[PDB]
Amino acid sequence: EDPLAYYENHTSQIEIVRQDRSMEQIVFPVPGICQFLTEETKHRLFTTTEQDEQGSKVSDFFDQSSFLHNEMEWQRKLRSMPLIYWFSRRMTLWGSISFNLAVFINIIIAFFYPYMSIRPLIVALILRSIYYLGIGPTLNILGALNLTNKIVFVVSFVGNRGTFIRGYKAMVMDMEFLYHVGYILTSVLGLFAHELFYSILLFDLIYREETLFNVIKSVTRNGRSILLTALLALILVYLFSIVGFLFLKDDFILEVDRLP
Amino acid sequence: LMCIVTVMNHGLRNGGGVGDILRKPSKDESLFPARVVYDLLFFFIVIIIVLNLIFGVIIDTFADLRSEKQKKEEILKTTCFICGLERDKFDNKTVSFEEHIKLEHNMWNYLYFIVLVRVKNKTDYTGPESYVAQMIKNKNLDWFPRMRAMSLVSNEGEGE
Amino acid sequence: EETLFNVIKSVTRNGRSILLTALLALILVYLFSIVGFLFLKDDFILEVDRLPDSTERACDTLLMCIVTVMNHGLRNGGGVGDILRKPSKDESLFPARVVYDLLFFFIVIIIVLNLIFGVIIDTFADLRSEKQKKEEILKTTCFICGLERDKFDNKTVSFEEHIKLEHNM
Amino acid sequence: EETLFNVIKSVTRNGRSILLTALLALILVYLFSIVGFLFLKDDFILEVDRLPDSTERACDTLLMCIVTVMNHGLRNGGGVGDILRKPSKDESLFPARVVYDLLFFFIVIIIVLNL
Ligand SMILES: Nc1ncnc2c1ncn2[C@@H]1O[C@H](COP(=O)(O)OP(=O)(O)OP(=O)(O)O)[C@@H](O)[C@H]1O
Ligand SMILES: Nc1ncnc2c1ncn2[C@@H]1O[C@H](COP(=O)(O)OP(=O)(O)OP(=O)(O)O)[C@@H](O)[C@H]1O
Ligand SMILES: [Zn+2]
Ligand SMILES: [Zn+2]
Repeated sequence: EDPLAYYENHTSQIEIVRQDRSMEQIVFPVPGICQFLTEETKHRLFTTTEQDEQGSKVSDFFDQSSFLHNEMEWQRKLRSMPLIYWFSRRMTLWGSISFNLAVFINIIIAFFYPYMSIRPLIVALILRSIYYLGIGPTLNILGALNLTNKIVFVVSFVGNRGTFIRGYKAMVMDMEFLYHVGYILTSVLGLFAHELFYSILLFDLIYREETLFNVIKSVTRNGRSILLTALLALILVYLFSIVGFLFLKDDFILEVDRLP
Repeated sequence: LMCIVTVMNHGLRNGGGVGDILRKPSKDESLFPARVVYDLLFFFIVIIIVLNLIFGVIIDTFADLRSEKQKKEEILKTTCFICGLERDKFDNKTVSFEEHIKLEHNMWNYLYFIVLVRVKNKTDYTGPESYVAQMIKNKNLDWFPRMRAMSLVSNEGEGE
Repeated sequence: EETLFNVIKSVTRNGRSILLTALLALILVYLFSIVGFLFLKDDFILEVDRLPDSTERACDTLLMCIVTVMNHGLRNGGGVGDILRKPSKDESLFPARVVYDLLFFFIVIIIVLNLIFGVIIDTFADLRSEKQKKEEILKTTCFICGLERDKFDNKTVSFEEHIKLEHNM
Repeated sequence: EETLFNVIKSVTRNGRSILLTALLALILVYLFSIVGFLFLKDDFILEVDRLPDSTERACDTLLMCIVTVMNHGLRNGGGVGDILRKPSKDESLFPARVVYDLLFFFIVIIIVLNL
């Protein structure tokens, strides 16, 4: 390529303040490893970082330097293996396929249970399979496909995120991994035990859409206040019940429909 | 126990409160005023002032979340990540805020320099590299610029 | 619990407004009762279950008509119109009944009772804003000299040291 | 009228959030319908006026149970509990019915529709 372009790409400049309170500009060559940083991690760090008591975000950025370095090390190692890199690159595709499959199986279950572009094409294929194979076999193939899709998604997730780099305790602690293993457990359990269990997978919608999660957060940040208010309502109901029972007991008459 | 269960279930769910389920009173009854007061008090306390406090909290949380989000995005898109300077200070100057956050104060360049210091051998350390390495070892974060930019102070050359 | 008390404070700081709004609702109910009693008195028919007839009239006197309207109109979602006898299309007073019911619903159930719940939300917002301002002042300025944290930036001594040794109240 | 358009804009700028909230309500209704159908299927009895019996069962199939729950539970102020048959005190499933009705009211009528 152009000789000046490569050297231009691998050069960076920064500004630092010395112990003498003077500012100095440092031009240095970018390390070869630094080229392997992921864009998703960059965006996550940029948005997630929060101001400290002094109002500067530098502290957290520095504290994350070691984790960032380890992540880039793992990214280079992953880039060494082509197959794993290809699997990791399609994390969004795997997740979208899994969610679409879950929606379709739930829809079919709701419509038929109990029984004896790309999206329209999948709809037509599902309809044809139902017409020929049947509702049962079609649900079976959809469940198996979802199972393999989710297992591949989990593998891609661990490879891309590299949460195992922190340690086994760290990966187990991560809530996302726990949610994903919950998903795989629910999928296998439904495929092998009962079809209705697929309904649980619909909760994945909350994870898929950010706006829905933000809406739910309104009734989650101050959940304690809501529970305490409910307890206050219960206490008032208890006092009202005492007052009624002591004085107005004959008026508490209800209608009941007795089954044969 | 059963009276409590009935009151809660059929009074919280019903719009009119517990009064609806109870038997309809008669005008020529001794307890009619008591029933009226009981029903009205229950409706005005447990259905209009208590259940409404469970929905007001949700609205308040919505407002708090919106305000927090707006403040966070404003800070993100107005100030600089590293030095914390504001966009207004850069107006009417040779260098704009866009250039400041792209080349002069690109935090990713700082991360690259930190990686270089960690990787580079101690024998090949330069002056600034050695100083930054010592500061990193000491854990001090003073070497990060804080509300100071060389471009802005460039106008101080005339004063000097 | 502090949070429960804070929640209750929403309906306590502006309690006077709530009581006055309730009085306004009572006045409107009183006027509606007068209008009904003067003109629509036969339609005020109620069902009663006598303990050991099943129908009675609850607008013979103004006091009872007011009581019935308030009790069975404020509690019911549809207003006073629900309790009254169902009118017939071939009736002279059908338009009057329609206007009466709709006006009562749109005045005393949608615009008055809603003003008793809007006050609570407004008080919640006021309390949140006041609390946020108080905590911000507490955690940003100095108790004694009242200086701000920003003035201490880019200096030898930080705000943390100022409020611990130099200006410890 | 400009003011009317401004008022309408309130339910248009964040329409996506409203639709997603409705979908969440639908999902919760679907789960509640599954729970009812699996366990409380006899209690799903509805009244019908036949044009020229007066009672019918509306939870024989999962699709119909979902339809009945959504239509007559979201519209009713008291939730799904109102439509279901009134339970008896001397019944084994009375606590289950109480918990079911209260949970539905406190989740899908007070916390979801309010969102
Ligand atoms: N200190 C900072 N303050 C504000 N925004 C910043 C700061 N550092 C980086 N950014 C922004 O974060 C993103 C990172 O910039 P970067 O140079 O990586 O962008 P890019 O266009 O993807 O890269 P490339 O240089 O390869 O074209 C850009 O939006 C940049 O404006
Ligand atoms: N003028 C002030 N402005 C702001 N905060 C203050 C001020 N004076 C005291 N404080 C804060 O009030 C608390 C009182 O400080 P104090 O020295 O008593 O803390 P301590 O750690 O419990 O004591 P000790 O010195 O025995 O460790 C601390 O949080 C201090 O930061
Ligand atoms: Zn800067
Ligand atoms: Zn001070």
